[PDB]
Amino acid sequence: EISEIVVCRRDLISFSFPQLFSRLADENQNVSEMGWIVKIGNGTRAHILPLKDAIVQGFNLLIDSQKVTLHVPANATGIVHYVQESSYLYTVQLELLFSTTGQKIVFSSHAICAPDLSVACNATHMTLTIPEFPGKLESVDFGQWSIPEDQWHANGIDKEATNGLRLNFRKSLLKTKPSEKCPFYQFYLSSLKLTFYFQGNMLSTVIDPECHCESPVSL
Amino acid sequence: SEIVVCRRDLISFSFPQLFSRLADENQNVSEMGWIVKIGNGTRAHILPLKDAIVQGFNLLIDSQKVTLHVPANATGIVHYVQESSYLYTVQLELLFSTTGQKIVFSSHAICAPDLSVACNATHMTLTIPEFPGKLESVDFGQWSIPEDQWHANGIDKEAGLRLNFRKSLLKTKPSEKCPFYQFYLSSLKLTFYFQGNMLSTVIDPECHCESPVSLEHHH
Ligand SMILES: *[C@@H]1O[C@H](CO)[C@@H](O[C@@H]2O[C@H](CO)[C@@H](O[C@@H]3O[C@H](CO[C@H]4O[C@H](CO[C@H]5O[C@H](CO)[C@@H](O)[C@H](O)[C@@H]5O)[C@@H](O)[C@H](O[C@H]5O[C@H](CO)[C@@H](O)[C@H](O)[C@@H]5O)[C@@H]4O)[C@@H](O)[C@H](O)[C@@H]3O)[C@H](O)[C@H]2NC(C)=O)[C@H](O)[C@H]1NC(C)=O
Ligand SMILES: *[C@@H]1O[C@H](CO)[C@@H](O[C@@H]2O[C@H](CO)[C@@H](O)[C@H](O)[C@H]2NC(C)=O)[C@H](O)[C@H]1NC(C)=O
Ligand SMILES: *[C@@H]1O[C@H](CO)[C@@H](O)[C@H](O)[C@H]1NC(C)=O
Ligand SMILES: *[C@@H]1O[C@H](CO)[C@@H](O)[C@H](O)[C@H]1NC(C)=O
Ligand SMILES: *[C@@H]1O[C@H](CO)[C@@H](O)[C@H](O)[C@H]1NC(C)=O
Ligand SMILES: *[C@@H]1O[C@H](CO)[C@@H](O)[C@H](O)[C@H]1NC(C)=O
Ligand SMILES: *[C@@H]1O[C@H](CO)[C@@H](O)[C@H](O)[C@H]1NC(C)=O
Repeated sequence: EISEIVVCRRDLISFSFPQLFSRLADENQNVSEMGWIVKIGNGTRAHILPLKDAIVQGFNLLIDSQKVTLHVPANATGIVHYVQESSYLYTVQLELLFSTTGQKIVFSSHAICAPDLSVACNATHMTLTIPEFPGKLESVDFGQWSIPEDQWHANGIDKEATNGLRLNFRKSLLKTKPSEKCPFYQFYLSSLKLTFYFQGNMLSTVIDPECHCESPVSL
Repeated sequence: SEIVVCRRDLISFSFPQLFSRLADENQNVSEMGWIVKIGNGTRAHILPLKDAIVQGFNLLIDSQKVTLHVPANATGIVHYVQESSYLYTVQLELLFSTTGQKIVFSSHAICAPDLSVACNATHMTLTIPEFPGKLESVDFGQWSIPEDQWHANGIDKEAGLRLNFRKSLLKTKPSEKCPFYQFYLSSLKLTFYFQGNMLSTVIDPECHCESPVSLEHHH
């Protein structure tokens, strides 16, 4: 269903599009008679940049025969930010345009990044808080298969809407790892995929939530 | 770069694939995913290719070229009739789309195949209906004669719009249509400052056929 690869990173979101019908080369930028434009956001909230200015801001465009990759700084204007109860998620609606005389090629993708979700843990459960945003959670995938809502409870997943969206996981589902940051171990999940009904489509985010200590150690 | 061919009942747009290879052998292409738009802004009439084909549009493609035939009765064409002279414009956007990628071919044609053409002893005279185009250049072949040189080169403007050409600028030929000879021009390009842009029409204006004198024969 999805062909581009979206990766949320610390300071950066990477979009990689395959060249299904385009024949663009790395040379075809910063050259006469052709131009790249980066748009982030929707409608009047959409922020438009010529590639030159975007490069100055820390964007990077990479092209080879197989794919077109755009690295987007997480503070790019047009990103929509959702903070609630110290939990943080943001969305990136990208349109990347190559234009020549009488022709345009447009790569489109809408990313959900949620590295700073608030994660609380007690004796029996891990609890994620997901800020309210246009996405409605419809599936949770630990790796093997995509668990729909009507099967969450049986598989140890419990949703609570008393405030915002709290997603609970039985401690039995959690992995353990040693840690020197939250001494001397912490529970966590690896490559948890959350899928949302987001503005009429299915869109996922991948996260590695870990329980947090009140005061962690760091030098 | 695109080729626009205006006929009475049909306008042909042929686009090169300079930076794409859409419809190459490793791809399967269908009428699905194609959209035809004719007109500007909210006057643009949008058809899926399936419906446009019903109406008499025709799309033919290979990896090197994309050709769209647009019926002259297409919804969205702007029609200009004045003083028995007829000119019309076709603002085309042709889109091929996948879920995350699209290519858009754009061209704005000015067609005047049925422009009214009158000729007398000394001049050919074209009548151009009033429309958003301001005539700025006339190109017979080699170079684009701007307004400030028209009079010197035998071109005189008269006011919707009458454009006079001294007969010295005209070619002559016999034809099965005009067995003696006729004055004419081939691939005359008129260039207009059109809504902040440059737009041209190419036309083949012809005088009525010349009349030969009777020859007496055997008696
Ligand atoms: C076939 O059709 C022709 C047009 O459809 C028609 O030509 C017109 O005929 C009338 C009546 O005979 C003439 O009327 C006379 O006009 C002059 C005006 O002087 C000049 O006008 C034009 C262009 O003027 C341009 O001037 C500035 C720069 O100076 C430009 O920016 C701008 O383009 C203006 O339009 C010019 O062509 C004239 O040319 C002269 O020289 C030739 C040489 O043989 C002559 O043939 C021509 O008749 C004229 O003498 C001239 O420089 C005015 O002073 C008079 O009092 C009179 O009113 C039009 O000028 C003439 N127009 C053109 C473009 O030729 C033909 O008459 C018609 N033929 C028949 C048989 O019906
Ligand atoms: C650990 O936290 C979870 C959720 O954050 C608590 O689970 C809920 O507890 C309330 C009562 O406090 C019940 O009404 C809900 O049905 C529980 N939901 C789930 C999914 O278990 C749990 O009680 C907390 N445990 C402790 C010891 O505080
Ligand atoms: C996005 O912008 C378009 C205008 O380009 C508007 O019609 C649409 O309602 C916007 N979507 C949202 C969710 O605001
Ligand atoms: C935005 O992020 C870039 C790196 O992605 C960084 O260099 C820059 O200082 C940041 N600007 C602000 C205002 O945070
Ligand atoms: C086109 O579709 C056919 C099925 O009708 C499939 O067998 C073939 O592999 C496709 N061609 C290419 C080049 O992918
Ligand atoms: C063409 O449409 C755009 C909106 O797509 C509008 O802003 C503009 O005014 C229109 N131009 C003309 C000449 O009507
Ligand atoms: C429009 O013109 C095309 C030919 O260019 C023809 O096939 C079609 O029937 C015409 N439509 C109408 C409504 O006359």
